[PDB]
Amino acid sequence: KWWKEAVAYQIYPRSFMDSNGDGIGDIQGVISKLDYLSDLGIDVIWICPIYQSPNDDNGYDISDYKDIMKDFGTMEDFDELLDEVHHRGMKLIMDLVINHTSDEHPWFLESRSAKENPYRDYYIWHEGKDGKEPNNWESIFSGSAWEFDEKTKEYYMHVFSKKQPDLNWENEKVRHELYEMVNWWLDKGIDGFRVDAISHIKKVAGFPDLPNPEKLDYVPSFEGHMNRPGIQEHLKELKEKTFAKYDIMTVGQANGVTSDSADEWVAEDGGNFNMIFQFEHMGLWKPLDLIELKTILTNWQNGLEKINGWNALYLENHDQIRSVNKFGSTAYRVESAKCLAALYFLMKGTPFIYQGQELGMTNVKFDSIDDYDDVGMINYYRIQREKGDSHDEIMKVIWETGRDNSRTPMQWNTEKNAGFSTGNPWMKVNPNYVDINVEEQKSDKNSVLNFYKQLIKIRKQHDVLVYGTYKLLAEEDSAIYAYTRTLEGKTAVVICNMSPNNQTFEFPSSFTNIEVLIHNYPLDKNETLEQCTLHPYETRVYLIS
Ligand SMILES: OC[C@H]1O[C@H](O[C@H]2[C@H](O)[C@@H](O)[C@@H](O[C@H]3[C@H](O)[C@@H](O)[C@@H](O[C@H]4[C@H](O)[C@@H](O)[C@@H](O)O[C@@H]4CO)O[C@@H]3CO)O[C@@H]2CO)[C@H](O)[C@@H](O)[C@@H]1O
Ligand SMILES: [Ca+2]
Ligand SMILES: [Ca+2]
Ligand SMILES: [Ca+2]
Repeated sequence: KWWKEAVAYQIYPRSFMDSNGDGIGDIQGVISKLDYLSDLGIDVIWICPIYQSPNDDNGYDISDYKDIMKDFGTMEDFDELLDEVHHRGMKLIMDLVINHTSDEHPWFLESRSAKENPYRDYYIWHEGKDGKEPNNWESIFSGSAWEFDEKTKEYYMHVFSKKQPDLNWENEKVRHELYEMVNWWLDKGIDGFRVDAISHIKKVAGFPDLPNPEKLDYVPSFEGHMNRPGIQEHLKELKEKTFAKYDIMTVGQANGVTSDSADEWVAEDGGNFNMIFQFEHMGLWKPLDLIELKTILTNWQNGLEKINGWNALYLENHDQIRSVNKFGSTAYRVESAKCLAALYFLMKGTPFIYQGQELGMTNVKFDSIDDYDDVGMINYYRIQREKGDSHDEIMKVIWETGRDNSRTPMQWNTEKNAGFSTGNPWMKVNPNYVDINVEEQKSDKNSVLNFYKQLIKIRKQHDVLVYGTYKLLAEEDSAIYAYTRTLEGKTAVVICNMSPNNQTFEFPSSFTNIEVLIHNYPLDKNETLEQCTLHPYETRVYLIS
């Protein structure tokens, strides 16, 4: 329940704050900015992986689950971070990455050392077929999902990068070691987990070839490992052996789950997580099809209400482009950032703010593939360029869809590197930091940052915005996304002009009192309540008694 009322903030530590001048964010950097997060009103901090890692996938390739990444500091630094977070009235959830390890993890170093050894079946090994890979599956990061090991003459599976071999969840030995490791972290007093790639742990037994109608070199392989039948047996055991023993919050990153199939994931009785990140609204690749977005988010609002589930509300993370670009407008950056904020944040669920979302940070356009880092897009570039795609064609995909857009340094001020670092940042700062930065937004009462501050405040002050039932209004309006939250004798009306144009809208009205809780445009003195004349990306929230 505390997690129902929480507002969460997601830190990408490599890009949050560099405290010692090597261009890489670190834990002491996070500590130095906890005032910022406390003042914002954040309740829960989710920090991306901070464990020992070769950083082939920036922390998601872990070589020691119980040791801190050298780039980020030491276990003392972590203990200090957790102690400071907890003394400032906040909680911290860690990133739990147990679909795969680094290929430099001691388990894998042993697993690959000999065809027979005690760790061989900790991972997924198979001999080739027809002198090629065991099957035609493609890695999510492009290329084959199998990597050949010359020494033992077999392939190992990697859904993600070649340096992220998948763990074998069919091996009871593996599961036992993972549960011990999870509880070791929970025994330290962390407040839960965001659970990485968790819908990928069940592979179709025997790893059969997938249909290949377009005769590709490798076949996108989601039907072989994403949310496959049999996964719930493993997730139920994970919950029983770890999470259920502690008063924590869990949010599973669960691609491949739909609003109709969310029951076993988040239902109040028997769900294996408190909430999940679902992906149905994040793949609508021009004028946004607003009504399609209404349909998806409404499906999840209504769907989880019926099974007493809880939604995780978000538009940004370290795997997506920036939401102004994805859902708003760079022609109305500040206005659409605030409009999007009210839109997603005030639905029923637990809202997550990704670092820089509260500033209206936007996508970046670097010309050189060497300026980027994302293993997925570097791989994509190589494979597609050999296939004849031009540099411009590939950079368009990277610019418009690549997750590096969300990994540029946090923009603190207008000093060198936006104040993120005294050194040369591991990823270049967006040049628009001269216009978009924390320092400037603190002093502007109409900044995106202070709009998020107000959103957090009104959600905390009005129970209807936490527990109120959601209802979509004006479904057929292709520009206005409007909805209500209803609880006892209070109704909140959220009105978002999700368009770059002025629009008219009849107030969807039965009240003894009306109060405007938040608005991103000055109120027009002559304007009547009944006939809204909304500016581009104007949002208003009314509270009705
Ligand atoms: O630790 C390895 C990585 O794991 C985590 O991210 C993973 C997800 O768990 C995977 O499910 C997957 O998600 C991708 C997906 O591959 C890609 O197709 C795209 O998904 C679209 C989807 O196709 C579309 O139908 C709609 O639902 O929108 C989706 C989102 O746009 O994007 C997904 C998210 O990137 O791969 C990712 C890694 O890319 C972890 O968080 C990663 O940081 C980590 O590398
Ligand atoms: Ca550093
Ligand atoms: Ca089994
Ligand atoms: Ca007006």
